[PDB]
Amino acid sequence: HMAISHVQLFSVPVSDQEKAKDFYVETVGFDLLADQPGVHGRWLQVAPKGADTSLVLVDWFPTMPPGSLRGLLLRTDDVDADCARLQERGVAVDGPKNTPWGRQAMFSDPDGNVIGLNQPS
Amino acid sequence: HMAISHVQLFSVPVSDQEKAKDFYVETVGFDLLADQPGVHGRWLQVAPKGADTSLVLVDWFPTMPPGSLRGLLLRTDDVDADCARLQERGVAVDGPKNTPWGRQAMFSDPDGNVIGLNQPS
Repeated sequence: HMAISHVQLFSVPVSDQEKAKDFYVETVGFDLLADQPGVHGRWLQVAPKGADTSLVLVDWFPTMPPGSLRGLLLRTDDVDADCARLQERGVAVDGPKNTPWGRQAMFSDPDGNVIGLNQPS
Repeated sequence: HMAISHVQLFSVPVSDQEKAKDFYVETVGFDLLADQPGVHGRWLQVAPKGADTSLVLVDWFPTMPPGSLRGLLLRTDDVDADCARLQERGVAVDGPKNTPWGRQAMFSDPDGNVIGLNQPS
């Protein structure tokens, strides 16, 4: 067996990092973990409070154009209340809709990366 | 206050999903969580055993070409031993080397998605 425990972090491709920061922190409600110089650009790291795996809002990977990410699903304890909050904050939400694997909704960040919410049954 | 607890999963763009399955499960040592029909194709989901955030090995997002992912970092409790294991298993590993964010190494999957390992100080 390998000694890998979990995904530490993964990257979300953005253009304007200030607008992305404000979106993930203020609109989606993540904590800001880091905002500091990095090797390839400004290192801007956000995550839900208490979560093991965080997100880095990057602009330096040519193979990941801004807004190109799909298939990111966030677990929530209250999808209905979260979608109403997002709507109040000016976010267009698709759903929620019931599925076989939980009640789910979708929305986009400022660059067009698509984020899902899932509350399991 | 948003009710989001954590990232449930995120997506890694691959071409040959059977080859990707074998790489992530056999070579990298992830657990196979699910392998079943999904809404958009074969749903193939893997994770480090016991981890909250999992990976889906997808082929259905045009904006995520196979092998395009970068900036994915796995936390490990023994980066040196994991690098030696990957080398034994026929994988090229760059590192491990000490860094300011921890002792890190990099390797790629069959499509060229770039995966990091990090053992924090």
